[PDB]
Amino acid sequence: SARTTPIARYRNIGISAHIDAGKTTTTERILFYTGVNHKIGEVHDGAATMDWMEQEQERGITITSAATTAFWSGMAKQYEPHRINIIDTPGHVDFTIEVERSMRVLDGAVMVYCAVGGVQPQSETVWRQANKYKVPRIAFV
RNA sequence: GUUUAGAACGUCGUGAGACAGUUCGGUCCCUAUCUGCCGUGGGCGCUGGAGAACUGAGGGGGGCUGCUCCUAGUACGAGA
Ligand SMILES: Nc1nc2c(ncn2[C@@H]2O[C@H](COP(=O)(O)OP(=O)(O)OP(=O)(O)O)[C@@H](O)[C@H]2O)c(=O)[nH]1
Ligand SMILES: [Mg+2]
Ligand SMILES: [Mg+2]
Ligand SMILES: [Mg+2]
Ligand SMILES: [Mg+2]
Ligand SMILES: [Mg+2]
Ligand SMILES: [Mg+2]
Repeated sequence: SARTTPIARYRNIGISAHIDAGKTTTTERILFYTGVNHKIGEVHDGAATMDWMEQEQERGITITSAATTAFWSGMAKQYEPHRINIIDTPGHVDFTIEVERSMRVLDGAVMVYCAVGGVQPQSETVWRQANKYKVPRIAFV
């Protein structure tokens, strides 16, 4: 019953953005690259793993906050396998509670942004929710 | 179906009968002369006669559209 991964190698990251900014797409790609999934499933095809719930495969949105983990070592494997507990949160204003609950406990965040339209009405809302809890965040255009 | 002759009901009439009342049953002919049209030939013409290949003035035919997929979850839209 020893420590499998050192606690310094943990990353409690999570995704928050405006609707259709590409949160679920990034997580799907992560899982695939890290080896958790064996295929890439698109969200508008209903085949993304993070949108597990029906009315999420049908409508094409994310409603709940689903938490998974993965092991990433770097491109050229520059470090030991770090464990990332990535969390995909919905970007809609109808589910702001699903961001705040997930950003209560996240150690790090990353604010993904659409390149053609950068800062959208819900981009500012998840930014204020993140700085409420003083979360250190990155940005992925 | 309606629009003959048979019969019956309801109704009307003393009655024969009658009802845009309703019921059952009840003969639909024509070998195409002309025009028209569809085809298919004969004659003559086109200026010596003939065999072929053509040009195109003109005429006719034809012209319908669904559903998916890509563009693209792109434009628009806070979102949907
Ligand atoms: N051209 C292009 N389309 C992308 C890209 N990333 C995502 N999309 C499309 O945008 C939609 C994905 O947006 P999502 O990330 O699934 O929605 P979300 O950001 O996870 O957040 P919620 O809607 O609240 O659940 C799909 O149609 C994607 O194919 C990209 O990098 N380039
Ligand atoms: Mg858009
Ligand atoms: Mg959508
Ligand atoms: Mg999503
Ligand atoms: Mg005549
Ligand atoms: Mg013509
Ligand atoms: Mg599409």
